[PDB]
Amino acid sequence: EIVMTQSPATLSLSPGERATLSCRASQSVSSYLAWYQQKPGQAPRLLIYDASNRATGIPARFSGSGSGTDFTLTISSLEPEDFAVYYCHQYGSTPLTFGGGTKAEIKRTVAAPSVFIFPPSDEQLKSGTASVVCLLNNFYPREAKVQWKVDNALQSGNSQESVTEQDSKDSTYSLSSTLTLSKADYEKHKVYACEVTHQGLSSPVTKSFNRGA
Amino acid sequence: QVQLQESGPGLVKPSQTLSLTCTVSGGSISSGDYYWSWIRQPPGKGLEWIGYIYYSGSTDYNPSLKSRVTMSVDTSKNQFSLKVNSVTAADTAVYYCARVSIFGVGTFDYWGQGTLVTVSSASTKGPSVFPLAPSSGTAALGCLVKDYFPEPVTVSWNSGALTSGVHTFPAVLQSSGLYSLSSVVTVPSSSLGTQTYICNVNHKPSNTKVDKKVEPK
Amino acid sequence: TCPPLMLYNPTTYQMDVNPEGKYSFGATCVKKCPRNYVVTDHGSCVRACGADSYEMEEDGVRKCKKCEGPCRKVCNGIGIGEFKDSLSINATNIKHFKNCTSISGDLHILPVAFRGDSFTHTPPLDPQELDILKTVKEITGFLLIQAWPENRTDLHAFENLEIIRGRTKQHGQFSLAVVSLNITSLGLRSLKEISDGDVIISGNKNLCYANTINWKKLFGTSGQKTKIISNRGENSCKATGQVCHALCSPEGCWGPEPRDCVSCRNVSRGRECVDKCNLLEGEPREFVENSECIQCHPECLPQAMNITCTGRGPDNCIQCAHYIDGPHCVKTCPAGVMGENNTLVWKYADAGHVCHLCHPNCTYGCTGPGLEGCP
Ligand SMILES: *[C@@H]1O[C@H](CO)[C@@H](O[C@@H]2O[C@H](CO)[C@@H](O[C@@H]3O[C@H](CO)[C@@H](O)[C@H](O)[C@@H]3O)[C@H](O)[C@H]2NC(C)=O)[C@H](O)[C@H]1NC(C)=O
Ligand SMILES: *C1O[C@H](CO)[C@@H](O[C@@H]2O[C@H](CO)[C@@H](O)[C@H](O)[C@H]2NC(C)=O)[C@H](O)[C@H]1NC(C)=O
Ligand SMILES: *[C@@H]1O[C@H](CO)[C@@H](O[C@@H]2O[C@H](CO)[C@@H](O)[C@H](O)[C@H]2NC(C)=O)[C@H](O)[C@H]1NC(C)=O
Ligand SMILES: *[C@@H]1O[C@H](CO)[C@@H](O)[C@H](O)[C@H]1NC(C)=O
Repeated sequence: EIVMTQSPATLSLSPGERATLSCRASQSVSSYLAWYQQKPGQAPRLLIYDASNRATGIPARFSGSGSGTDFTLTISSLEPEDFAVYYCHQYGSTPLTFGGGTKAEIKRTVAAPSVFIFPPSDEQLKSGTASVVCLLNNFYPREAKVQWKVDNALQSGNSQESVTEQDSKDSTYSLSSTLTLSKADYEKHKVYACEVTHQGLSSPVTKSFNRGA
Repeated sequence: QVQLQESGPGLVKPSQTLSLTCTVSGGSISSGDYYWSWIRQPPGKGLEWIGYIYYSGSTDYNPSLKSRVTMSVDTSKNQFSLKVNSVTAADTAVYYCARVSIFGVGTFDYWGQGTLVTVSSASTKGPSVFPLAPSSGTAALGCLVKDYFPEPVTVSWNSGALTSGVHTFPAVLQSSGLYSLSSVVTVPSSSLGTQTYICNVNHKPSNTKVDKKVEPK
Repeated sequence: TCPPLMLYNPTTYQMDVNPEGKYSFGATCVKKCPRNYVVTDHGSCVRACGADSYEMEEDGVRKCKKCEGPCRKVCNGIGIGEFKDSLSINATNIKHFKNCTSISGDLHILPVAFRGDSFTHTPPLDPQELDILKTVKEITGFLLIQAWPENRTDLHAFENLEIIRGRTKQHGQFSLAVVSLNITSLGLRSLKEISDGDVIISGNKNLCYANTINWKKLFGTSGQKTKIISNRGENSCKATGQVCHALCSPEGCWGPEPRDCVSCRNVSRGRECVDKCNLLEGEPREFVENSECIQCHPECLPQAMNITCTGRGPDNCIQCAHYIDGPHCVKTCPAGVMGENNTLVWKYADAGHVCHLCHPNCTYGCTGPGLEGCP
């Protein structure tokens, strides 16, 4: 093959500011090169082909640029709705190869972990187990460690959290953890408590309920 | 108008064989205006181009893929198709079928939806669609989809008309060698009563597709 | 017939060049096919130009020379002719070209082609009869090859096409196209002028060379896109060295057989690159000029010592496998050769040097300058 080496991996930038991206192709792809955009869940969207020209129509802000072995993606002034991984993609010489990526994340304000806590069920526990799930809309930024309180003390780890990607229309996140437990141990306690440790509060907020009630 | 739905097997057993089928909505596979192709993408990675096929023999496949693939083209059902044989631990990914334009852009321009396929030992699993009625000034109900394999599970609220303010968390590989994931939508606290929500859930490897109507707590 | 040109003059020594008796084919030694008529090559004076070969009017007189050769048949199609609406050529139908010089409008070897069509009563094309077809040297419209029989290795049948005129394109831009074939060198050794429209060499993939050409050099227009795409990567190509001939100029090649060169690293010989020339070592005779490598006159005598030709043309060269004659080394010394003031001279035959004149009439073979010649 004929290696595309996209750089630099990861790029957080913030609105209307210039984004600058690039493969160096291992041998000359003359101009035969196209840029792409994988937004989660979907995939790719060709954006520029040959250096150089924008398909029809990608947004004019999308720009590139380059011939020989070095080319450049220039997103001109970034939306939030520019949250994607972007891709090199040569067609000069089989085999066709793509680059590494660049994950492009957009920096927002800071938002507040608006927590919910929904208890297990009968349609859940009337089989054999059930699990109490605690939420976490619709905040910012990344790192943000949880806190769990089943009737009392500790902790730690056998109950699991799943984060979304940066939101497409405001670049918030969204997180969700799950105290799981057999229909005996989330039975043999009274009111389990949620607490989150959030920088956009003071103030590690405790929001919970008795089951139930 | 045109579009490339990827179709067929969710799971494949190792040393056995992947075959998938693409298809071809709004255009006649058989013309020299297009290479019809395949690229796959191991979950958490770059795209890898496989091979393609013109409307007369002429395939060209990726040396990388070590002679395992071949392509071909049933023109009846107006589609074309993969097989990778000898599928391994590392064959596991997402196969995109896609179209190239020669005379236009020389490049991929329409990809279909992309299909999953996990290569692996035993064995299929439909789940269970537990509802999440909430308990407390704008509310959040949900579903729990648990005991299922293979990932992809596809959830939805009120058949694609409760779109807004909905969050379907990523994959959860619970030790139960099974998979789960949590799915929620924030409504006005007011009037849980009125705009009600059955959550149109489905796991299409298994044949399950059930929508539990999240009744209030 | 009375005499064409002159008659053996003894200073030039080559039947030259004016006048004496006139010309005709009208069975009348006069001059010269007045207004009405043209004039045959063979010093006649006819009417309507000898089908093979063509008319022409140097100096306002309507001579009529040899076609060299193929003559020029312009053909048309596909759809319309001929021809008329019909996918590729097939298979039929290809027959309608035997002897096509050059063939107005486009041309498709598509693969609904050799496959055969039933739907329209049409046998697969025989790769053989695809050499119809080297008679072709020009294309008004465009080349479009999407089929091509894969135990071929170049666009051989297309080896004499010199030109892809504008003039129409596959899709509204694209004059030559070679989408995804099995071949390995384009094989377009005579095409050096694509008048207009675009080259796209998509997905060939055993396809070396064909990206050593400086394409712009063949392009007679403005924004001439040449899209060389998905092909055999040049290491793949360097690993065989489907490299251009060592013997080839920096300019390019289309196969590797030196004939496939663009212009030569050393000198050329009349269609194909060469090492160096033969001006010094016999074989066709040989002598250089403008870097082409022209042979000698048939009547020259070689040499370990000397070189054998000072240039082209009979006279000027080093020596003589049939006497000599002023400058002009003659193949066979004239004998009965008329006229000039009615004289059938009549010259021969002193050894070491040239031919000396005879004494009146002598159709008999007469020796010396003295007398004893004609009993
Ligand atoms: C192989 O070449 C033949 C010609 O060598 C093609 O067959 C032709 O098929 C055409 C379609 O344009 C026939 O046209 C038809 O004209 C008739 C009257 O002649 C009319 O009733 C219809 O409107 C129809 O369109 C045409 O007759 C026929 N040519 C002949 C005389 O053989 C054929 O397409 C070629 N096969 C391929 C696919 O290359
Ligand atoms: C194509 O050109 C050929 C020349 O190779 C023409 O064929 C004839 O030549 C042979 C002998 O050389 C004879 O059978 C004929 O007398 C020639 N025909 C002529 C000059 O009338 C041949 O006819 C041409 N083919 C087509 C399809 O016209
Ligand atoms: C299509 O072309 C490829 C290249 O010509 C053919 O594969 C080659 O055939 C030659 C014949 O002398 C072998 O010695 C080469 O080594 C082959 N290339 C390699 C390395 O695979 C193939 O024959 C063609 N298709 C057919 C059978 O017509
Ligand atoms: C090429 O294919 C055909 C077989 O029908 C024939 O022209 C020729 O003999 C073939 N063989 C080769 C590779 O020379």
